[PDB]
Amino acid sequence: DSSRASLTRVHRQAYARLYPVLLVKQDGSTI
Amino acid sequence: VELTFEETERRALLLKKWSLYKQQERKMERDTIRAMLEAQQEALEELQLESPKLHAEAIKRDPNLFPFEKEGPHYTPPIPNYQPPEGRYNDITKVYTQVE
Amino acid sequence: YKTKPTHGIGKYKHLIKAEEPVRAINLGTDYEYGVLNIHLTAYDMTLAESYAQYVHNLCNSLSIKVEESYAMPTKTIEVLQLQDQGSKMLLDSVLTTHERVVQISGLSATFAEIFLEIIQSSLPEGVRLSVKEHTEEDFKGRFKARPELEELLAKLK
Amino acid sequence: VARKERGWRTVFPSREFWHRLRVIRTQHHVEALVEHQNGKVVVSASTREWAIKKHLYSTRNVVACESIGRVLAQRCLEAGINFMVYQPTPWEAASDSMKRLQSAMTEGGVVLREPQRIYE
Amino acid sequence: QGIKKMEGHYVHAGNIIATQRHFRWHPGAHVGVGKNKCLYALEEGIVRY
Amino acid sequence: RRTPPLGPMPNSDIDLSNLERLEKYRSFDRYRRRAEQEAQAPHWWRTYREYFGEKTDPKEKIDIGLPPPKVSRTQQLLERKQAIQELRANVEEERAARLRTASVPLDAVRAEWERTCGPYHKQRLAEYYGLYRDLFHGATFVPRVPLHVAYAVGEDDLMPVYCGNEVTPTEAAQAPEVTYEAEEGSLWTLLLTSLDGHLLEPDAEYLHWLLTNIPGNRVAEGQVTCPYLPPFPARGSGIHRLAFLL
Amino acid sequence: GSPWRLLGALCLQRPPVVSKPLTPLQEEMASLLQQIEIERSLYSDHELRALDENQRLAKKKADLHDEEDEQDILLAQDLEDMWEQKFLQFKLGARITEADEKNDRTSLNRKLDRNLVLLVREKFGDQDVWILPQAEWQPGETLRGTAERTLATLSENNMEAKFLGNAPCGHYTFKFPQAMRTESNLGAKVFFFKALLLTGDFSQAGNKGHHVWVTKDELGDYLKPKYLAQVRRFVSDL
RNA sequence: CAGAGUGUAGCUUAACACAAAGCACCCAACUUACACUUAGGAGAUUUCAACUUAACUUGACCGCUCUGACCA
Ligand SMILES: [K+]
Repeated sequence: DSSRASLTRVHRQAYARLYPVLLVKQDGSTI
Repeated sequence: VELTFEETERRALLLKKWSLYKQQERKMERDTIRAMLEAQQEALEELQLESPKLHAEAIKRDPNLFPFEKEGPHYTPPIPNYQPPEGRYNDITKVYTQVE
Repeated sequence: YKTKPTHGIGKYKHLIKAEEPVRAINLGTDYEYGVLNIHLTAYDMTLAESYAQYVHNLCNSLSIKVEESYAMPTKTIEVLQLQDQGSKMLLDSVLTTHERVVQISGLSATFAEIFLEIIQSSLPEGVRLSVKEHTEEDFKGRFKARPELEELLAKLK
Repeated sequence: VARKERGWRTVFPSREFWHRLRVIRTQHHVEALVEHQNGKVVVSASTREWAIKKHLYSTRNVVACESIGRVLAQRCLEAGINFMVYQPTPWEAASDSMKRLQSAMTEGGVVLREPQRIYE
Repeated sequence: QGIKKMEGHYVHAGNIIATQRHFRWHPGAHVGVGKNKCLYALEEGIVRY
Repeated sequence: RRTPPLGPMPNSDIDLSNLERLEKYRSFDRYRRRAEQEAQAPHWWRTYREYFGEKTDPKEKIDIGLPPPKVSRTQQLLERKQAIQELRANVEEERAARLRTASVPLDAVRAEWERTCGPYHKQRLAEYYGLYRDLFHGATFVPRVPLHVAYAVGEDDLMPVYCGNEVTPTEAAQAPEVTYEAEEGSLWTLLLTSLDGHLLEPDAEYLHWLLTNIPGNRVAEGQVTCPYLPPFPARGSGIHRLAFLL
Repeated sequence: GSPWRLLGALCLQRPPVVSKPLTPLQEEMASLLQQIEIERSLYSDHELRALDENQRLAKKKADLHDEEDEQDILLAQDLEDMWEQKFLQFKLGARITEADEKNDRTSLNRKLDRNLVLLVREKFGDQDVWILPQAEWQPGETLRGTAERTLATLSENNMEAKFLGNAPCGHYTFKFPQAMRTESNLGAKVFFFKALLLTGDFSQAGNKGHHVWVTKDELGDYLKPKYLAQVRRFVSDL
């Protein structure tokens, strides 16, 4: 399954906050 | 912000469940590789008895296997009639050069 | 002592691989592939890093030698979009592409099918898998471009 | 006044002791031994024992290691063992488990250092 | 440099058993090692390899 | 000149052709564990154990004690697993272990240990102290009947005798209070001997106390075959051993 | 020749089109991971601008000093409002398609999250049976080459399959049920080869009675007990 | 469906009893990652009856592995 290694967090000590967004591709599919 | 006792207790209990859930993911993935490997090896042994020449070709490497490219799944499927906006892509990657 | 039956009880250097102070690529045999590069490209750094970690750990479980695990240089791409009722392109978003490579060797001819099936099923969404054969060009692509050598080489041309 | 086994300076651990505390940690259990330099075990406390296991939620955590120290310290006093050496590795000594086991032994009365031999 | 006391030889405390530039022989029970890797007896007894 | 080994040499079963594919230790702890195992095995070359290890007799030690108790492992294992489930089910137990605030009751541990592993731990400890070597010329027994000896010191205190704990001659001036679990109609003999007290003869002992034909556990009603004598370890002679044998 | 007839089957698989839904525990862990990530992160540029903007709005109230405040024209929350409006206007593709509600087991569009296997119905001895596409081995051809040929024999198919390796991933050995059971023709031996459906699909001429695309769970409805036991070993459902 | 063999969680010729053990394994932190270390997690005798003993012996009962029937 795609969830095998998809539950993650930024493994850095110093990093700015990141926000989840949907990247709409050119065929309409999203990720 | 300091976490409350109830929160730290809820996070500790959730992670304890995560160890067992991931332990069962690996087991399913570890029993699938075994099943596939056994069936393949069993089939290859049966293919050697039937015809040795075909078995020799079966165990050879496939030159056309690589390069092997596969994209991951999408979140939502493609839209049949979706028109993307017009735009341009401008690569702004810094080029590093070694001097001396 | 030499004459005694216990001669050589303290030998140990035949049990260790010799250490030698770039690296020759070993082309695969008829039944085993050569050095293989497993590229993992994703628009999200955490997904590529997480899957590269999964593939490394999976290869350890399967006794597949991992020659090297390294990251390729990140590529930043500006995404301009034509404005409404206008001919000017305005900067919309900046998308970075992060790539991770898990370099393996010694993959078997028969087991290659099973290995590829497992590492594609666990592929996260938005992560691209590309299994290529290692070449000198792949290794050289990791190093800075030398402009001085190009100018001096151009004179010879 | 008894001889301690001096020497073995190039290997680990030392033999220069009369009694030593030796802790064995496995995947499921925690065992602590007090043994004489000649190799004889004097007293022991293990989470494999039902007397200890029945009171422990887990026999493999820090609490189990602290409990083994408290049980062993009492058994040491009943056997007459008041002194012993403990020979941990750098990572073992820094571990929170071993620090709690050592505190349990010292609070229980056992001294984890041995007196110097008298030569004269 | 070499063995000064062979197998079975009686030694006294302090007697140098062997001298070596490298650790050919290692110190055992009741055997000290000097700053220059010199092996000497810490007790009176019989040398054993 | 060379001589063939008298047996299998170390590091011989290692296949040197597949060295790169062989598993390595990777940790100091994994090598040490294997190293300690090899050191204990018998070898055909000269070893430290040969010259310094005590020369134990090859024949096993004759057992002269009471028969082991018969226990149903199946029922015992079932009850033990059930108890662990009940303890682990309690949520307050999990938080105490997770927060490292839990503790065991030492009083209960000793009571259970005295019923279960106590006898074997006492035998192992008695063998270390040399009692079986001296008292029974090497024959060993499992002390399956717990013996509780206590010297009354003052009017409100007791000095318990365990298995090697130090008791001073002043505390042992009078006969101790001896109590053990015994059925009705049984007979017992209790003695006290000083293994090391004897002044003239090295191999002999001193009989400090002898009580015979004790009915049940009523030690006071036994026949005083030998009256009680307090220990008299001589000055400068070291630490002596006094053993109560039931 | 040999008594056993050599056959080459093809296990053509359509890999998941969309990601699989998160389970209840995975959702809890995903929320915790998001919370931890926010907790240990530094302030983002957006957060800083919102803070400064709120601060600069305060000083204007306290003191009439303007300081241009060009960027203050649009606030950080005002931008967030515009971003959400455009999102609510876009309609995402349906992860559950019409074929999932109609239950059309002949279309690829159904069951996007799970893997599908191709099953073609073939008539043996006046009896219809569901089997993986197969062809008979012929001299001068590798055993995999027989599987590559099965696609060409498929009826009005425009599909490009990627074959993984040369070795077979399974086998099923059966004997004819006494019909044409002879020393020359004792039975058959099918060898399965896995392939991935890169792109393409069948035509609209003949769809229903020909083929179906089924997940591994609903794979037994069509295959036989013994034929199923051998197919459920190399068909993964990870 | 029949005939044989077979029986501790993944492996073990671990289990005398004092006890279901050792390793392998899963998560987290450290590590680019791996490894190591620390701190946690999950586990088994197929089920009953026979000196009551018995994970161990004999029987049935279950699961398993092959050999045939059944088979496209
Ligand atoms: K004496």
